[PDB]
Amino acid sequence: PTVCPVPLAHTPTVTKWFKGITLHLTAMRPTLLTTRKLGLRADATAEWITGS
Amino acid sequence: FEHATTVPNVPGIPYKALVERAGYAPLNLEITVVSSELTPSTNKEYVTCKFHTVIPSPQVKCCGSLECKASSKADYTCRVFGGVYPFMWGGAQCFCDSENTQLSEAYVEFAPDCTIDHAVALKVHTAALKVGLRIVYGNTTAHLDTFVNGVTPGSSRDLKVIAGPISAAFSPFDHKVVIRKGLVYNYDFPEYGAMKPGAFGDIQASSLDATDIVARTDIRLLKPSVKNIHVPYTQAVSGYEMWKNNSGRPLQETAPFGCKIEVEPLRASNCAYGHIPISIDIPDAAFVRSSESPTILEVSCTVADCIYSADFGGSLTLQYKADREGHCPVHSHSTTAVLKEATTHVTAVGSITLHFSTSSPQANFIVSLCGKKSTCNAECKPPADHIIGEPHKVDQEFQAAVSKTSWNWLLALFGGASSLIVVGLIVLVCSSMLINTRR
Repeated sequence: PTVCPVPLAHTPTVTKWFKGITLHLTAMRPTLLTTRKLGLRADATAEWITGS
Repeated sequence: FEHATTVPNVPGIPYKALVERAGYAPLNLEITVVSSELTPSTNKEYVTCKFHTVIPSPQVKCCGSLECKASSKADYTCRVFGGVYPFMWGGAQCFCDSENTQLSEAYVEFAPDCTIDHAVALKVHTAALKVGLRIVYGNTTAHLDTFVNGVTPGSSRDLKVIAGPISAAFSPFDHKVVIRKGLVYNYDFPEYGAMKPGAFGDIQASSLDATDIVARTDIRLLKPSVKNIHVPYTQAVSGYEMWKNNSGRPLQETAPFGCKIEVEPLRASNCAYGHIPISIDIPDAAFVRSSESPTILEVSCTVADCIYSADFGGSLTLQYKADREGHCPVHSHSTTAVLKEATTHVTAVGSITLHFSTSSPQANFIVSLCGKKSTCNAECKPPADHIIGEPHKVDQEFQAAVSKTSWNWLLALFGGASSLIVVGLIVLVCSSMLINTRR
């Protein structure tokens, strides 16, 4: 076991509609975006995103 | 002394209450959950990883026969092949052109690097919650860890706290979990000894250095078709590799109630769920009699602009008159409005501005200063910001979620209908009994 440098992505811009958000994402190579809800149901998502 | 209050299980959200003893000055106390841990009971079934197939140096009998033996090695296979004539670089290796049986063996071990890349299969049982609490009563703050069951006296220096039972039973773990390199999965794995080729748990041991390994990897030993010495075999894929390709998403991304999942030991931390009953026994050196606390003579509440928001979106000022100085507390006596401060300095005459958080369109709560109650009346507009980075500090109640204007309209319409029906019924009865009276 050791430590390796890993990249940090471009921080997205959030737009904040009513009872929701949209994330504007920039990605040259595939990076992973996951979400979940903090109540009884998580409604979890996961997707590798390339592009803007 | 004793104070029985229910606290929502939400980390970082303070809970304020006022203990009003029948002979002492009111005392502020604030109960906040700093951290919670939900650790279950676990029992290891086995370890699994990628297996290593070992083909030994084959045995050759030149003008005789061989027989398959029995072994304890995992997935041990053996086959005898006659009519053999094997070659090496030097040439032929036997002196009979036929009847030259060969013995083929195969079994499996743990790969050299399984000491890092491996999974542990565990069964989980009743999960028990422990919380860390910060309790500030008057001038003293206290930190303690307690078990939320209802019996265990939570650690309390110069205090006593009993938490539990939790209002709901929740666990993010199914009956069977697997852990691989710090990631936790809810996976239904085969029992120890119930191995299937090509699936997770196809090689099983208690430990990685364990000498007894059970496996079932579907090894087939084939008759050699070439002249050089060779042990041909075919096998199923590694179930551990297949699972690593089909593991899914971990439990750190799917756990409800915002639980954070950690290993060593397996636990869920900082979950927000249910309500925690707490009983606290306050020491009697923390109470001061009313003969020592200031006694204000009047107080009025004026509400500034307010919004029903997750933050302290409201404000109010108290105008008072006390007979002397002191350090009285403050408190809001509604479940839908919470103050930001808890104590204040009061003087002969003055004002104090206080900030609050509400979920109600209307701010009609009751505020105390030195224990004296005043009524605040205003209406709060909907917030402009749609999204914030804070949790809501109060809960939403159907009664204090409808505006007074809407209540007035609804009551006017329903009462108008009821009054129309009552007028109709009274007219029916009256103009019918007129028949009785007239004749």
